[PDB]
Amino acid sequence: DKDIDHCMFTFPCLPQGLALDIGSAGSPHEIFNRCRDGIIPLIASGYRFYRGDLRYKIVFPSNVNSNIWVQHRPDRRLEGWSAAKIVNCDAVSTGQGVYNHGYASHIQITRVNNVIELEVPFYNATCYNYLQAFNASSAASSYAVSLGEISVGFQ
Amino acid sequence: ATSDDIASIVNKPVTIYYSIGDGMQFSQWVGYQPMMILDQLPAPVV
Amino acid sequence: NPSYQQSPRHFVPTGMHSLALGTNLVEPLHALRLDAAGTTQHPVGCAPDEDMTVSSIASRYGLIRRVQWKKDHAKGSLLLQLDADPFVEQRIEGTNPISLYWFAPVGVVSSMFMQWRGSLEYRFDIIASQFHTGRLIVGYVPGLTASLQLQMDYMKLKSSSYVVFDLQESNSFTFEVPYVSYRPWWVRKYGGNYLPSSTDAPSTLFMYVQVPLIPMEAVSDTIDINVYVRGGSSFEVCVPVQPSLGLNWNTDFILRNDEEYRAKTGYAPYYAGVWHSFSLVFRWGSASDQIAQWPTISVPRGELAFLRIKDGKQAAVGQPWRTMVVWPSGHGYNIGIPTYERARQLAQHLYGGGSLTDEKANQQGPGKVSNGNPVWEVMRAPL
Amino acid sequence: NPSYQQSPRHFVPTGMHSLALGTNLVEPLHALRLDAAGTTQHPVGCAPDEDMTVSSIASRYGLIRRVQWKKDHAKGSLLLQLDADPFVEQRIEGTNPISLYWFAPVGVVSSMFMQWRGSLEYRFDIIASQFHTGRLIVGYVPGLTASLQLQMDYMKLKSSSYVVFDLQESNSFTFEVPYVSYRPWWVRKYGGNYLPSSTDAPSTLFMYVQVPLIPMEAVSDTIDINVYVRGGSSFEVCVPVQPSLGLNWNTDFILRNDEEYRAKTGYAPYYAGVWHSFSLVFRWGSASDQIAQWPTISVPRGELAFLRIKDGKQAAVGQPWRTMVVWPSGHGYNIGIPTYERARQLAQHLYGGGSLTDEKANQQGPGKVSNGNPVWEVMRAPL
Amino acid sequence: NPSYQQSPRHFVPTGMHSLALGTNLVEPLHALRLDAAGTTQHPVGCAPDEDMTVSSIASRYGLIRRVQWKKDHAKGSLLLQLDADPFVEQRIEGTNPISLYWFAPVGVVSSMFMQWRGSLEYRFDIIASQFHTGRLIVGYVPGLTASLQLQMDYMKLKSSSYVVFDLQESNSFTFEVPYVSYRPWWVRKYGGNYLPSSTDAPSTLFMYVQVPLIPMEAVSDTIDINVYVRGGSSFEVCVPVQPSLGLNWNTDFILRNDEEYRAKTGYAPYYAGVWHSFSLVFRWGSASDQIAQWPTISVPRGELAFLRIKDGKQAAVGQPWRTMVVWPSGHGYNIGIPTYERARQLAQHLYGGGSLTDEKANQQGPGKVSNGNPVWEVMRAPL
Amino acid sequence: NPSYQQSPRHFVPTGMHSLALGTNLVEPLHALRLDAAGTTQHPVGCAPDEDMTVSSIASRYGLIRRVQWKKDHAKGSLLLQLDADPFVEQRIEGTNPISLYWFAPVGVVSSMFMQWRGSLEYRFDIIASQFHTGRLIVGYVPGLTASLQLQMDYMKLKSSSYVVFDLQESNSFTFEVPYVSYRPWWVRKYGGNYLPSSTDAPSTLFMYVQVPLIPMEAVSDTIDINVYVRGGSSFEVCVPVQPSLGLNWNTDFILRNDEEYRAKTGYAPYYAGVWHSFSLVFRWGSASDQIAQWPTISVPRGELAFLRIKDGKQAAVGQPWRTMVVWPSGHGYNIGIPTYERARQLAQHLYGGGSLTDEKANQQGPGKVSNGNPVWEVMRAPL
Repeated sequence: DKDIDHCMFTFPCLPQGLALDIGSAGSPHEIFNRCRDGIIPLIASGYRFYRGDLRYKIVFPSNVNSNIWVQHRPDRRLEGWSAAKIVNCDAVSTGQGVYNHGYASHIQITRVNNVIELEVPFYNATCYNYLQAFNASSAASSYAVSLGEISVGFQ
Repeated sequence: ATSDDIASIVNKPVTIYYSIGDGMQFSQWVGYQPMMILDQLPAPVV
Repeated sequence: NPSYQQSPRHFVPTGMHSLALGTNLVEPLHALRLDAAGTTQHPVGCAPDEDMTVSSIASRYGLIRRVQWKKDHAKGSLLLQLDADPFVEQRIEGTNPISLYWFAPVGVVSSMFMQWRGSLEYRFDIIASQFHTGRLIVGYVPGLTASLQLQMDYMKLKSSSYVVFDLQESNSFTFEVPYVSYRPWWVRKYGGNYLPSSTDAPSTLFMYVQVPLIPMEAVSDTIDINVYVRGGSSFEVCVPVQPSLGLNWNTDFILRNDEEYRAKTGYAPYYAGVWHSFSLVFRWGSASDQIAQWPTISVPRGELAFLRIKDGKQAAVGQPWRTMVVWPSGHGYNIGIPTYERARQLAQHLYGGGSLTDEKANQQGPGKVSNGNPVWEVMRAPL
Repeated sequence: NPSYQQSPRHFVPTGMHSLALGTNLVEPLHALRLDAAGTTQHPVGCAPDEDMTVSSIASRYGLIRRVQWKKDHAKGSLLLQLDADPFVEQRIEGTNPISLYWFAPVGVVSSMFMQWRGSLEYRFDIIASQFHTGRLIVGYVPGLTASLQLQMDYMKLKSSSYVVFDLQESNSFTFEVPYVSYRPWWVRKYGGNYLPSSTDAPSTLFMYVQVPLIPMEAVSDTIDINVYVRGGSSFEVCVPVQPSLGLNWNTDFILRNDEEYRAKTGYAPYYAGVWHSFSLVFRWGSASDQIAQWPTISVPRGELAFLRIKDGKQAAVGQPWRTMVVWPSGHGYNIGIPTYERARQLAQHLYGGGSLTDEKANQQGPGKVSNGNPVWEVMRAPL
Repeated sequence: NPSYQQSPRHFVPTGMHSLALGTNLVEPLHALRLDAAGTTQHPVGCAPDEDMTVSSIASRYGLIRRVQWKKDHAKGSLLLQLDADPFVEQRIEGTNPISLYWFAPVGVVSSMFMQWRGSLEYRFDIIASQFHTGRLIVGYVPGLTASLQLQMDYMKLKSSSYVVFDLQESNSFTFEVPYVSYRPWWVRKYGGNYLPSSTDAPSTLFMYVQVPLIPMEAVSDTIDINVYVRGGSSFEVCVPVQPSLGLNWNTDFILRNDEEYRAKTGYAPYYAGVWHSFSLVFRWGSASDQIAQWPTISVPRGELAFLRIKDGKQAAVGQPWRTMVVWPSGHGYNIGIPTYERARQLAQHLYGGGSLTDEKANQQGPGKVSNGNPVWEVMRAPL
Repeated sequence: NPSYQQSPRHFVPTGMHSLALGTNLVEPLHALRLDAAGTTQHPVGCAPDEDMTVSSIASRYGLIRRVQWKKDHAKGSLLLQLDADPFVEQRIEGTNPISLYWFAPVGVVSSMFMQWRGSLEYRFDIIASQFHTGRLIVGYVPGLTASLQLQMDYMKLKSSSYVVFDLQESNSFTFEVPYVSYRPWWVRKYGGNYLPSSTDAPSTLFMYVQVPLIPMEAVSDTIDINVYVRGGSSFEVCVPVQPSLGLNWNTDFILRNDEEYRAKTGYAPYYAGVWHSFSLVFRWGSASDQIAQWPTISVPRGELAFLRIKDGKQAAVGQPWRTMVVWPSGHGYNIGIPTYERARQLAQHLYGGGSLTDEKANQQGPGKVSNGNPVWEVMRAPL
């Protein structure tokens, strides 16, 4: 049972592409099954470091009307390429699972236009971040893969 | 759409248009073929 | 953050840009290109040789008539009486049910326009040696209706504008047909498939035999005359309307006579399926309240009608469903009930004064839809 | 009326301006003022004395530690080993279930930011007369993890950066803690209520006793040392994230353990009311299909559970409805049936294999809603 | 308040900016930054050393072939016949069900583009001492189809463009493969997973043995030849389409054969639950009319089929529901009825000509959803 | 047609322009004029003589007090103690249930504003001949609360600001009341109909009798003193809020006590009509599910209540429907059942534990709606 604060889903925001979800063995996501990996991690496969921003343009369903908030959370470390993916959030145990205050947010009204378009800035304390797949050897290296961790939630 | 919203899509019309967009340059003159006159087409007799 | 507190704009939305406008108008789009300033380019060998232009398409002779001019034609025999419009006609003697037609380029480029004006130019190539001698009027009567189209001769032609040509050595000439009308433009001859707004030509072009052909005994008695049409130097067309012509690329035409029976528009393809408010019934979709609706059959008083499809291969396949009883369900539309004789007895019950709820699913199976909207034959029987 | 026939703009709608952006951006609004150019003004005595600014808030000493320095401390005794981050801690010894905490202004202004860097400044006020003589190291080890936090002494401290202070007459000094890390910034210590992303300090500040205190027989054997923290001249913070701190203005905290039972979110307040598809049932609204939904109770196989509220004053009042039987209505959700023992027998019927429609309104009355979403106690009994 | 009475603008809405356009186009957004003029910056050690650019990625040799050149090769033996496209191939001899492949950087950067043109550059490193003497043709036949790929020798190669290399002391050379085609560009070899639009190379690169290897008795009889590929100085690619390559970061691939059975897309996860129009039935949601729909099983005439899941751990758990009977509910879709043999008898009733409403909830419990969309096995039995 | 491929704007819609803003703001509209530049014009005799302006409305004396000053007043008798705010009061001794009031123009123009400041000006016209001699203090105490309003005399008045006037020949003077407060502005006395935010005056104006009146034996012993109020040269008001005053143009006021009964808001006018889910019932509209809803009557346990309207002329007319039984229909709201004693027996059935569906249209007719929302009287009887 979701409250108004509860984030509907999250994803770490990185140009390397997510940990590629083909899908379940019965029902595969046919684009990531058949059209493997696309262009941007095919070019970012050929480099090691990156320093820059990302844009997102999340497209929402049109049957819904509810107002949608979007958080950018640069605090979040990425613990390995496992769970470097979109996480449908379960019941709330920490401050990960809710709307938070100080982080940069935006609210798309679904009734006006069901697409929010973003510009996720380079808020890392690094020179540049890692760009291949990531196994998290160092404990502070995980602060240097994704730009942050965007969470989208319905009200 | 998923397969639950796919039922409102079924047998709805989608019409496409076209124009030629300012760069179109038809090159080699070839004469016309046999035409058919439209108002000689038969009327739907009641 | 300065706060902007002035009053904002107050518009009108519209859903779409103009379809009609095409010249002086920067049309915004969503380009599927990668560059926002990119435009397709024409290098030195990809260059456009032909400017697409009505005065360059209409300024091309197209062969339109072949005239048989023999020795035994008298001094007044008609060779052609074609009309003085760009829609001069040459019909193909083919076996198709709709006849194709040859047009000059002035006719095809003038068929997309409502109005035209200006001089035409007919080139007559009198195919002869220098030993054929002849002479022929090519005249022009301004304003002949179809009742005055007959009662012509060359002597009535000489009262109007005419041109007498001497076939001795040079054997080709261009008669530039004048534009004489009461109207600055002139409405197109054919139009779309619409029998009014079909206006005949301003005037008629004739070609008689002024002096008959005198061939030598070594050359032939007969001569072909080719007649070519060109939009002249003053020819011009204006208002773009529906073209009166179609291509021969697909000459198939579907006559929509009302004697045959089918489902309504938008309710096909359909398959046999169950429905909770009604046993099988033909459904066009998987959601509820998506029954295929059917037109009312004009059954006279005291009779009945069941159905049998003309082609069982196009039918919905559960057995392929070839018989059906169309009857109102009570929800304002006619359902089509698939049957196994049983259609005849059900038509005896329904048209005889019964109902659907009177006492008088396992056959669904794969649920193959029909091949589009198949044509159903109405079998009729007395009550 | 000139007709404007050029093509119009082609935008994107969005519902809302930016919440994130706050500097270089004219933000349009709907002012509830009467003048469109009006802005709040600050006269000569309403003037802002304090520029709100991180480098003016962090440049203020806040007392953070009180150190007891006695005569009997040896020549190596530790006085403090606090961390070299702005989140230096002083806990209040209070009786509240959540402990409050004192922070320096550099800690509170640095708790709203993800990262920080730069030198800190600790002011040590060694409260002594001019007749106390002492000497103490205030050193700084760059990069101590928590396992290397032990096994320290002042001799390992002297290998790193350190400062030896002579307490003779002047009895205050500022040790400006260096910023040595591998990282240009440094991630905040605590974070939001989120146990990962909790990074310990870059380095540790120590304070030992180099030469022990030598007090005269007329002055006291003990000395308090106050330790103040300030963001230095090079201290700076960057990325604004959720603050790791909350105010003490409302220290109430609600533990959401799942053992207690209540209605679902959005279906409270609720009152006893009739419903046509179901006798009373708890409704959250006056329109139809507005039944209060209830969570499924984790009843093991072979037992049953009825309900009894912990506080009858918060219950819906028709008698105040303190007992209830939660059971699926068939419409995909669990209804809560108010009962008069009868809840036990109804749970014997439903969990024993019965139904609602088996044979086994006047009590509605005023229809008082419950006090919000009251907590329901699950009473459990064997079948 | 002046009243603005002029006519306002007259636009078109669109929901979204362009996804395709990426160069000459100021793209408005909602930045999650705090400054509206802020842009990420690159200090002196965070500087971009590599300009990302096709002519800098394609201008890098990648090893593509290892050639075994022995002493006993004759004066015409083929060493390689690889194609003259950037998609030169080296396959890994691995045990994966889908084979991975090594490409040169010109091949990967050319696999994201539809077309390419320009010279390639092959670097041959003939790994030899100064005491190996050899000589080899590296030729180039413009326009060989696959039927003319055989019937080659070095003598047919010498009629086209070829290069004869003398291995005496310098033991490396770059043959710059010409671009000879009838087409200014050249369509990519592989394409997306789409078997047409798969165009073979413009031409073929060969490498024979002109003069056989003459090694000394102290050096080895065999020599490895490394073959490197680079996009030349004139190499260039244009139209960005779907890449023909995927990464090895997730080599799992799911074959979607239709023999196994599952729920429809969007109706999973599902749990056993009650429904008012139907006893338990699998529901994908808590609201009414949210029954999980199921595909129609292709049961032949005279037989029947019940269900049993392949993995009971992925099933919905009330007991874990491993058996089910799929049958039309009458609302236009197939429901899945959970059963306790009972599935076999219910399939005997339904496929034998019965109904759901013929005479022939307490097991719901926790209502655990299935693990996604679990695969159901169709057990088939005669009627 | 150039294609416009640049990215378009990215706005926010709002439904309406500002209601609050009124000065520096071009407000776009849809003029019902015929000219888009047309503005109403003021010719030479239609000219605006009065600039509408607070400093021109407040700068007008309005009579506010009539003071009876007799011969037998002592040397300390109070003549007025009115407050030093613009809301000086003169009540009309009328027979209306709400009392009307006279205000000065400074009071009415100051009643639309939250705050005021500045000096007031009281003009005292001591209507006397030149043979009346008197002398009177008009003083001003800054800051008197209501508990210190008593215990005044003229001797405490002389310690504050005061003015002693000599009535000998000139018989009018203006005391300009100072503005002394702790606050730069001063919150309005009355406010809207809201009992807090009702702040008494900054200070009080007094007028005693310094030297008693000495009239001659030919002139009268009594003198009227008119007291006029004007906003001074420094008077000014700022924040526009709800006016604390209403006009006398419609002095009717409707007390909304909850003891009487009526339909809910939005469900009137209503007429007797049939409804399919329920016999007649009061409907507010012609479509289905448009039953007039009714509030729940607070019937105590063990009693009952039927209804009878106070005015049968305002009732719905089928006979005019004057009796009704309000009871829940099961759809979440209370219906009103028209009855013919029968209402008493139906209330005995429903409140006694029955139902609507227990066994225990032709009267519809014209279907006249009720006169708005008529007041229903609740008749109560024991069960």
